[PDB]
Amino acid sequence: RMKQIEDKIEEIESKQKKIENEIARIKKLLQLTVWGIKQLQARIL
Amino acid sequence: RMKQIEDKIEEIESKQKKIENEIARIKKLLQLTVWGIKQLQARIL
Amino acid sequence: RMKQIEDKIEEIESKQKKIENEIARIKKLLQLTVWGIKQLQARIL
Amino acid sequence: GXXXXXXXXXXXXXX
Amino acid sequence: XGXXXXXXXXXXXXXX
Amino acid sequence: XGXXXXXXXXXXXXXX
Repeated sequence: RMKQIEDKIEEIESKQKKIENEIARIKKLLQLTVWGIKQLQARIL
Repeated sequence: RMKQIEDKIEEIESKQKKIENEIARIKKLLQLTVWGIKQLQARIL
Repeated sequence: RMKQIEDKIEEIESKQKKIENEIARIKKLLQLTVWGIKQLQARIL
Repeated sequence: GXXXXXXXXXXXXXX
Repeated sequence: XGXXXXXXXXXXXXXX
Repeated sequence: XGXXXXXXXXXXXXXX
């Protein structure tokens, strides 16, 4: 029962890193879209 | 002790899946915003 | 052995809360960007 | 193309 | 419509 | 302001 748990924990930690990496990618793309909106609004105004 | 750990693990796995689904929803919506920025820029240009 | 597992669970749980807070911040910012696209489109149309 | 096929944006292709 | 920090050119993106 | 891959019509969204 303890070995099974230890394996499950490793898998949970792996999933958590994938999530953290995904969040990093989302945030970077969101930075770009915020910039595009800012640039467009400045041109229109 | 063991059963409490086993339950905690299932709970953690559940929470991770909720997070993965939330991230998927955010990415979809962020992709729609990128489409929209491109459409707006084209109109302006 | 059990304690080590419990310690790893505590680190996972903390990291999960950090992740959830970050996701909540991103969703809010994304909501602002959807609003900006809508406001710019209306000024164009 | 895209945008739900028009209609002013389809409210953001339905969210 | 309503939002955008209530105006002021966008409020720098509603404060980030 | 600064960014956008330095111009080029947006650089395809700074390359994504």
